[PDB]
Amino acid sequence: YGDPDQTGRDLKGHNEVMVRAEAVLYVAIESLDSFAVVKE
Amino acid sequence: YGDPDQTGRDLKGHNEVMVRAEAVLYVAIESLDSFAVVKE
Repeated sequence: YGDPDQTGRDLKGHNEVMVRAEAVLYVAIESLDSFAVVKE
Repeated sequence: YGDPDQTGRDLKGHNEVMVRAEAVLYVAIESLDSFAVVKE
C-alpha cells in the first residue's frame, strides 16, 4: 500500500508492489595518518 | 501506510509512523435555564 519514493503513483492504483531494503549503520574513522592510497 | 494527514507526504516515503485516536460522540442539552455561569 501507499506511495513510497513519492512520485505520485499509488501501489493499489497501478497494482504495482514495492520492494524495500532498509538498513541504518555507522562508519567511524579514528585516524588518517595510517592509510595509504594508490591513484592513477 | 498511506497519507492520513493529507499533506502529500506519505508514511513510507519519509519513514514516519502515524499515531491516531478517533471517537464518535454526541452532546444534547434538554434546556439552558437550568445552568448558571460565574463570569469574570
